[PDB]
Amino acid sequence: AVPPPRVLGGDYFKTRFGYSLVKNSEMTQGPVDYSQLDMWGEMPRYTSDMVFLYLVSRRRNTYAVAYTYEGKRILNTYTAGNRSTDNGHQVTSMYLNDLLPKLREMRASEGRPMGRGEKVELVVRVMGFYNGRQGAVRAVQDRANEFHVRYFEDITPFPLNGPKMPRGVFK
Amino acid sequence: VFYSFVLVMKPRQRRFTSQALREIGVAVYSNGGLIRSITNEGIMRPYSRFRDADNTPLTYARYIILQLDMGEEEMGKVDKIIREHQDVLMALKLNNLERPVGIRSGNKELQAAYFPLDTFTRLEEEINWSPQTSADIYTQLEMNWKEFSRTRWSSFLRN
Amino acid sequence: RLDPFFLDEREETVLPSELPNPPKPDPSTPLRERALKVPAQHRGHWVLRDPDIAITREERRTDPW
Amino acid sequence: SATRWLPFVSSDLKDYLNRYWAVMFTVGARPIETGHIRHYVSWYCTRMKVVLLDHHVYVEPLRQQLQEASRTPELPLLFVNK
Amino acid sequence: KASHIRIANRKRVEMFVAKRFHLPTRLATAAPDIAAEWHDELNPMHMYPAIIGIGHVQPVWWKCAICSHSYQMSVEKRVVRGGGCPQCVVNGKRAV
Amino acid sequence: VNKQTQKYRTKLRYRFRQPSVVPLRQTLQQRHNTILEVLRRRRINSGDQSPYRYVEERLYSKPSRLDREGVKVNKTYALQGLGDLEPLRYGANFGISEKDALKYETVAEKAKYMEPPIPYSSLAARKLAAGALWPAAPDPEGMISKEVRLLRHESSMSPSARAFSERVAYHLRRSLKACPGHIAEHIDFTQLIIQEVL
Amino acid sequence: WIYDGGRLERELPRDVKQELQSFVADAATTLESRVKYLKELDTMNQRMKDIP
RNA sequence: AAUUGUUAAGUGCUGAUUUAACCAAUAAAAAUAUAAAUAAUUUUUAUUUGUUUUUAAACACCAUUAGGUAUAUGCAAAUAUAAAAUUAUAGUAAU
Ligand SMILES: [Zn+2]
Repeated sequence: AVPPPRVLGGDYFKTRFGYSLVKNSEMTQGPVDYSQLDMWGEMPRYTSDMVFLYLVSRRRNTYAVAYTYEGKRILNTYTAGNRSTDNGHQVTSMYLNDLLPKLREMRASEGRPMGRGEKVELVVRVMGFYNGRQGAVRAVQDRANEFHVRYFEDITPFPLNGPKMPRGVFK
Repeated sequence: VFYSFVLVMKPRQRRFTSQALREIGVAVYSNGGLIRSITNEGIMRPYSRFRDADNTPLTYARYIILQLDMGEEEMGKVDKIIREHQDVLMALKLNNLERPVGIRSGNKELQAAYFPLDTFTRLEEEINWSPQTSADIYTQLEMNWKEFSRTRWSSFLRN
Repeated sequence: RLDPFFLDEREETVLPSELPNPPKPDPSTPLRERALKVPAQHRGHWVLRDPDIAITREERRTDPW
Repeated sequence: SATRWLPFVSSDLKDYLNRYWAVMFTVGARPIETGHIRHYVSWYCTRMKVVLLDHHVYVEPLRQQLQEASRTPELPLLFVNK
Repeated sequence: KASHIRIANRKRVEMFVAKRFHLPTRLATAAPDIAAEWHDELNPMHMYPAIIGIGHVQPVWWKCAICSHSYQMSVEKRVVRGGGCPQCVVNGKRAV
Repeated sequence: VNKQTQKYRTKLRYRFRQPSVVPLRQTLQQRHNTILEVLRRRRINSGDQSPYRYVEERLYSKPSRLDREGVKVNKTYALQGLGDLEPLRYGANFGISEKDALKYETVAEKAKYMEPPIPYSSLAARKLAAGALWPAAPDPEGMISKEVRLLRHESSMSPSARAFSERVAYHLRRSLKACPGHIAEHIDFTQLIIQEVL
Repeated sequence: WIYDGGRLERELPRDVKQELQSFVADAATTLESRVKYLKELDTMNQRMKDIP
């Protein structure tokens, strides 16, 4: 409908956003041959410092796990029995409460401070199509100063074959 | 082409893959067969990680196209040699080379109206076309392209 | 001790929903009590194969995943 | 019955008009304007052929020929009795 | 129809005869000490103890473990009938 | 055929099925429009009934059309004075007469022995000039909503209804990605929540 | 398909509704209606008994 | 358009998506249409039940949380697809 406004230079384009187009690495290489295309070219571009939050909603349970870029489980999976809409909201809120100092400890061991001004880059993936899906992601929406969500997607199972289902489901 | 194989092989050292391909060629020639072609396609990263004999998922794999003319019992012998090889993770057998796909199960009137010498005499790259292959490339070979392509860079050298 | 192949895949396939480096739990850690041992083919996601999110028999009658 | 079932497809607009009584050429990105004509035609109990131009093999021939019959480039377009 | 499994991800066999015959009668599983003496150089690359059974009647190469000696013996003669190194048996009667 | 081909054949038979198109909701819509026109044009004494159902019973019931044909029913079950607002089923020049149909005790005998109906009449000409041969299309209820005040409890319905709704909920939450792909390319599944089935 | 959005409300259950209809409604009108219905059923049974 | 594939194919049992599935075997081939049975005595794709025990890891089911049971492949038995001949029923009350 209406086009977005015009950017005339990259120097203040770096100030308008949290990134820059012109790279400062100055990559000097001579690959005259054709470059190797990625297997999944049409995908979200996942940076190495991005946390994958997985929200699994069920009937009477809602689980929240956080993984790294390489598949390392950061914090253990929170259960309502161990620690509905309000059920998923309180589980996701108390998971994001403890996820911050563990993230600071795991990033300060390598050299990333993450002290002030930098928000945690997050990719949220949901399972279930239940009521706890409503309260969980809202518990991420009030954390906009702490967790910046870039890719909000879902991880929903495609039922390829299935081993078997119980008798009450069929009959 | 009578038979074609797409050998997916483990990226081992050069001597091991050379010995594997040499044993495959020796098993082809000893059974009274002919190698039409064998082409290496380098190491690529497939969408699925195949498991070897010791159940290790391999991220990388080497693809080799092998076009052969062998008798069918001897082709079964060579296929049993290839499928039981330790380095070959997967290999499909292209048996639809002489007759194109869609004739047998397609229209019944268009079943005996094809010519097997049209497909048998050409190579596998001329039956299954690559994305870089097209008809204008085939017409360039008969058009005396050497006297025409000498002037294609007369505009880019000054800019 | 036998059968590692029966609970695992023939070839490691990676779904588009888990990209890149899909989150896989360690096989040394056991699952939950009364949970279901589903093969690695008929699983919706590798996060569903977590021992805390391992679906049990009474959860199978109510929830699909 | 005497012939195996086969989906009809054509690169020309004239073969769609001569075959069906009511033909409609829609897009998948416009579900409201498609479903309103689905309500009107099914109310009068008229057989209708809906042709989704998304994932078709002759999109560029059909988008040109629909511009000649109807001067507006707006989809869906209803075609009854040629 | 019929279901199949692949022994060491290479050898397509039928599932019923695999649980009865093909799986427990392999060389690397049933006789691991004999399969440790398998010669890797002189044997063909498509032949290895993960797929070759116990009763393979054709002679294959064996690398001896006591002495450094390669020889040709049948797999059924080595496991079922009972076989050893020809240099070890000619040194056994030489010593005692 | 084997089990697999038989299952795929009955799946294709249930998937591509030609239904019986019986124009019932357009008949009821035309009757509703006719009753609204009668209630608008003529003043009707209710008599401890709703006026809609009273005009419906006086127009479309069996003693009303039999009084139109002439039976000597109890007291005037049909409307006497109607002009172009009279339904075309009970016109004088129409080809359906219930006095001729009372001697047949079966519907098959009525389909066998009766004459074909008269296609055109003067009232049919007036309804053609008015465009009242088919009712006007209402607002499309297919894709807007189902706006209702309350939701029924699980204790009010049958236990078989609760079990059936649980099975619908299970198979809907299981295979919601197993939809036709031309609709799945536009559904944003990140926001979709299926809370219950009634 | 019924859109809810958290705004639509559920109805009362069966037993609470039956207890409310037994507690709130007046006894005299329901009692005389049940007595008249019983006498109508007895008159219908007597008329069925009268016809031989 | 279907069946089978172990020594041939595809194969996580192609039917979740999908009216469309590689390859291999199988579409016709004595006289006679008036000729008074010109033909065969065979098979099972579907359902159960048997066949073996660290000898299905799993999934599902009955005793309640753990036992067994089977289930899929390999074989096998019984029944069944399909009208007609033969004998009898005339009226039910539901959505
Ligand atoms: Zn020795």
